[PDB]
Amino acid sequence: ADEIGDAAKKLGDASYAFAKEVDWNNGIFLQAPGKLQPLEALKAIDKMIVMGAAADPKLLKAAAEAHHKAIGSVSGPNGVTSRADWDSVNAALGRVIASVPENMVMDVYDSVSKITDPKVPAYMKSLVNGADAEKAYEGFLAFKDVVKKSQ
Amino acid sequence: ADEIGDAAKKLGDASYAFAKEVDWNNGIFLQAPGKLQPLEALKAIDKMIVMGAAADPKLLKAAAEAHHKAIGSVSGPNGVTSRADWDSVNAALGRVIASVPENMVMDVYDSVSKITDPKVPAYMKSLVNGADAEKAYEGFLAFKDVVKKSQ
Ligand SMILES: CCCCCCCCCCCCCCCCCC(=O)OC[C@H](CO[C@@H]1O[C@H](CO[C@H]2O[C@H](CO)[C@H](O)[C@H](O)[C@H]2O)[C@H](O)[C@H](O)[C@H]1O)OC(=O)CCCCCCCCCCCCCCCCC
Ligand SMILES: CCCCCCCCCCCCCCCCCC(=O)OC[C@H](CO[C@@H]1O[C@H](CO[C@H]2O[C@H](CO)[C@H](O)[C@H](O)[C@H]2O)[C@H](O)[C@H](O)[C@H]1O)OC(=O)CCCCCCCCCCCCCCCCC
Ligand code: CL7
Ligand code: CL7
Ligand SMILES: CC(=O)O[C@H]1CC(C)(C)C(=C=C/C(C)=C/C=C/C=C/C=C(C)/C=C2C=C(/C=C/[C@@]34O[C@]3(C)C[C@@H](O)CC4(C)C)C(=O)O/2)[C@](C)(O)C1
Ligand SMILES: CC(=O)O[C@H]1CC(C)(C)C(=C=C/C(C)=C/C=C/C=C/C=C(C)/C=C2C=C(/C=C/[C@@]34O[C@]3(C)C[C@@H](O)CC4(C)C)C(=O)O/2)[C@](C)(O)C1
Ligand SMILES: CC(=O)O[C@H]1CC(C)(C)C(=C=C/C(C)=C/C=C/C=C/C=C(C)/C=C2C=C(/C=C/[C@@]34O[C@]3(C)C[C@@H](O)CC4(C)C)C(=O)O/2)[C@](C)(O)C1
Ligand SMILES: CC(=O)O[C@H]1CC(C)(C)C(=C=C/C(C)=C/C=C/C=C/C=C(C)/C=C2C=C(/C=C/[C@@]34O[C@]3(C)C[C@@H](O)CC4(C)C)C(=O)O/2)[C@](C)(O)C1
Ligand SMILES: CC(=O)O[C@H]1CC(C)(C)C(=C=C/C(C)=C/C=C/C=C/C=C(C)/C=C2C=C(/C=C/[C@@]34O[C@]3(C)C[C@@H](O)CC4(C)C)C(=O)O/2)[C@](C)(O)C1
Ligand SMILES: CC(=O)O[C@H]1CC(C)(C)C(=C=C/C(C)=C/C=C/C=C/C=C(C)/C=C2C=C(/C=C/[C@@]34O[C@]3(C)C[C@@H](O)CC4(C)C)C(=O)O/2)[C@](C)(O)C1
Ligand SMILES: CC(=O)O[C@H]1CC(C)(C)C(=C=C/C(C)=C/C=C/C=C/C=C(C)/C=C2C=C(/C=C/[C@@]34O[C@]3(C)C[C@@H](O)CC4(C)C)C(=O)O/2)[C@](C)(O)C1
Ligand SMILES: CC(=O)O[C@H]1CC(C)(C)C(=C=C/C(C)=C/C=C/C=C/C=C(C)/C=C2C=C(/C=C/[C@@]34O[C@]3(C)C[C@@H](O)CC4(C)C)C(=O)O/2)[C@](C)(O)C1
Ligand SMILES: [Cl-]
Ligand SMILES: [Cl-]
Ligand SMILES: [Cl-]
Ligand SMILES: [Cl-]
Ligand SMILES: [Cl-]
Ligand SMILES: [Cl-]
Ligand code: NA
Ligand code: NA
Ligand code: NA
Ligand code: NA
Repeated sequence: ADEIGDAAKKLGDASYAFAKEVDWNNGIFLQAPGKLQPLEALKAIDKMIVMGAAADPKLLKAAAEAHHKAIGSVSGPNGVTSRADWDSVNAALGRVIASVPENMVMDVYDSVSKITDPKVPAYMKSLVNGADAEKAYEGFLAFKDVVKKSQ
Repeated sequence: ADEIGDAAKKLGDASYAFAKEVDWNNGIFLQAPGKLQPLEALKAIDKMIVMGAAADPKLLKAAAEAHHKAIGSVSGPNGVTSRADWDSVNAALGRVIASVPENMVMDVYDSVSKITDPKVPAYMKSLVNGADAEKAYEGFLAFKDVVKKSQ
């Protein structure tokens, strides 16, 4: 057990209503988030590959295993995993993020932002309960503060 | 040095002409290979996640690093990496494949086949020199025999 695990449980209280509202079977998530821009996108994927190579390999393995278990508990019409497996996934991903230098995490976020159309966040929020999305985001801000303190 | 490395060099002789002919900047590769089928596709990604969790973590790390180096040597109008980095990537991926039970590799191939339209291979081959694609595939068959002997 660890502090990220405890934090993931609070994050799940704040964000699982939102995860139940996303239609994870929507084909939109295959599309580029805006205009396809292969050279910029490759720049972003390069930042994620650098980060994956820096991350703790045991924690990457645990995060993959958490996703395989989460796929097993998908139910209902939106393809949402169980509450427990949602928390499991979030904690495992928090641990990975805490295992790499903060610059490498920020380089991913900045490089993905560069290819994401400014309309995309509002479009996604429009598909769910806006108050539940805001609740989930405030959850995330609290969770990443625990992540940074392990990092 | 190892036998997969030696095998990757022979594979590169057989397949680098083909890699130079693919337009790696074509946006088609973002599309589903046929009809979008999220539940079947999730089944396939589950097989790949199970395989990623089983793979040797040091060899996964080395394979990520090889891709970051390959991104750095992309040149020309098709986005092809250097000959050296092509071989590097292939060897590193061969090592990963050799680190997991053969059933897990076959489960990925069968699960991806299920979502791939039968026209897709011929469409992709039509974009390159067909003789060079055949040369690359015969290269692959030889390479996977060395991979299986390390597995
Ligand atoms: C064939 C190959 C296949 C490979 C495919 C790879 C896929 C690549 C691309 C897909 C990802 C992008 C799509 C969704 C965007 C979701 C993020 C978002 O909606 O974000 C919404 C935010 C909204 O802006 C925020 O809005 C906030 C609003 O807060 C205010 O209001 C709040 C409301 O509750 C709170 O009260 C809060 O306290 C208060 O201050 C603040 O102003 C913040 O400063 C501001 O950042 O936009 C921002 O962050 C702007 C930056 C957007 C970055 C977008 C993505 C996130 C970055 C890394 C993701 C990792 C990699 C993704 C790839 C796959 C992973 C494996
Ligand atoms: C937002 C989330 C983002 C996530 C996205 C994830 C992406 C997922 C899907 C994309 C991948 C599919 C697209 C391309 C298909 C390419 C494979 C192919 O063209 O294959 C062409 C072959 C042609 O058939 C073969 O054709 C051969 C022809 O050989 C003959 O002719 C030859 C000619 O030289 C030789 O002479 C040879 O000796 C002689 O026997 C034989 O008949 C073989 O038995 C027969 O299998 O088709 C076959 O294999 C049929 C099976 C097709 C399987 C397709 C893919 C390969 C499977 C695993 C790939 C790994 C995962 C991909 C995902 C990403 C990876 C990280
Ligand atoms: C272990 C390796 C791994 C696997 C096997 C895997 N992922 Mg992830 N993965 C996703 C889907 C996915 C699917 C369908 C799936 C199927 O198996 C997987 N993944 C699997 C997307 C939802 C998502 C990429 C697209 C994306 O960012 O969509 C927004 C993210 C969502 C809805 C997840 C929940 C996030 C918060 C807890 C709650 C919501 C807050 C807010 C309202 C919206 C986000 C704001 C943002 C600024 C924080 C994703 C991530 C991400 C990561 C990372 C590191 C991973 N992954 C890793 C993996 C993000 O940072 C990254 C991430 O969330 O960045 C914030
Ligand atoms: C280390 C983790 C990793 C990273 C960071 C990564 N890949 Mg891969 N990755 C690809 C692109 C890619 C890009 C653009 C890219 C950007 O950075 C990356 N990847 C990055 C696609 C070309 C490809 C998935 C789509 C796909 O299969 O397209 C066909 C494959 C090609 C052209 C690669 C060359 C293959 C042969 C040596 C030569 C050609 C023979 C024949 C004419 C056609 C294929 C026949 C097939 C039955 C063998 C891919 C693979 C694959 C794997 C695996 C394990 C990986 N990856 C792994 C990664 C396939 O098995 C898998 C694979 O090749 O299966 C055969
Ligand atoms: C081999 C293998 O298994 O790989 C695995 C690799 C990983 C990394 C482990 C993995 C993973 C995670 C991944 C990739 C996550 C990707 C998330 C992508 C989210 C994409 C989104 C939000 C895309 C869009 C596109 C939109 C388009 C919006 C608009 O165009 C629209 C409508 C109309 C315009 O007028 C205006 C517009 C509003 C602009 C939008 O609003 O959003 C996974 C899945 O496990 C597969
Ligand atoms: C060895 C191997 O196999 O590796 C494989 C391993 C994987 C995992 C499969 C793999 C992969 C994928 C990877 C690495 C994905 C990386 C995800 C990074 C996500 C980063 C995020 C979300 C970062 C941020 C930063 C943010 C900052 C927000 C704020 O600053 C803002 C704006 C304004 C401030 O006022 C407040 C603030 C709130 C501070 C935020 O909001 O989010 C890959 C590439 O395949 C390689
Ligand atoms: C088709 C289908 O059905 O798919 C099904 C597939 C599944 C898997 C079964 C499934 C599921 C679950 C999924 C997708 C869950 C996704 C969870 C994503 C979690 C992401 C996390 C936590 C990312 C981060 C990034 C962080 C960054 C933190 C920092 O940068 C920040 C901010 C500020 C810096 O100063 C300090 C910092 C610390 C560096 C962090 O702290 O955390 C579902 C829903 O059922 C759909
Ligand atoms: C070859 C093939 O077939 O592969 C298949 C493989 C899969 C895995 C099966 C597959 C899949 C599924 C995938 C990747 C699912 C990914 C889902 C990502 C969902 C992202 C969402 C919801 C994003 C947001 C962003 C939001 C932002 C909200 C706010 O910022 C806004 C506006 C303003 C403020 O208020 C604050 C805020 C509240 C922060 C929101 O509210 O939501 C797919 C697509 O089928 C293809
Ligand atoms: C977060 C992050 O960084 O994730 C990283 C995760 C990884 C795994 C590390 C990673 C990787 C590798 C990946 C995903 C490889 C994916 C390869 C996909 C290949 C897709 C192909 C061939 C798609 C098509 C679609 C076609 C459509 C064809 C047709 O419709 C057409 C025209 C007309 C119809 O009449 C008939 C038709 C002919 C049917 C086609 O012919 O082919 C990467 C890139 O590093 C990103
Ligand atoms: C911990 C962590 O981060 O994990 C992350 C790690 C990664 C790597 C990023 C990641 C990923 C992606 C993964 C696992 C991808 C897996 C790729 C598997 C590829 C398998 C292939 C091509 C298999 C085959 C089998 C074939 C058989 C062909 C033949 O039998 C045929 C027909 C007929 C016979 O007569 C002759 C024959 C020739 C014998 C073939 O031709 O090809 C993921 C999911 O994100 C998790
Ligand atoms: C947008 C852009 O510019 O992107 C740029 C991105 C890069 C990275 C810089 C770049 C590049 C290079 C790339 C993509 C290289 C891709 C290489 C893929 C190699 C895949 C390999 C080896 C897969 C396998 C699968 C195997 C399976 C073997 C078996 O199952 C088989 C058969 C039969 C079983 O009985 C026994 C077995 C042993 C189990 C194997 O043995 O090997 C490029 C080109 O520049 C494009
Ligand atoms: C959000 C965002 O923007 O992400 C971006 C991220 C990236 C990485 C920048 C990105 C990218 C690039 C990607 C994934 C590139 C993937 C390329 C895959 C290429 C696959 C090819 C060539 C496949 C084949 C199959 C063939 C088959 C030929 C044969 O079987 C045939 C018919 C018959 C026999 O003769 C034998 C044979 C000879 C075997 C062939 O000949 O070729 C992209 C798309 O821009 C999106
Ligand atoms: Cl506890
Ligand atoms: Cl571009
Ligand atoms: Cl470790
Ligand atoms: Cl040697
Ligand atoms: Cl479906
Ligand atoms: Cl090891
Ligand atoms: Na460790
Ligand atoms: Na479960
Ligand atoms: Na090892
Ligand atoms: Na190089």
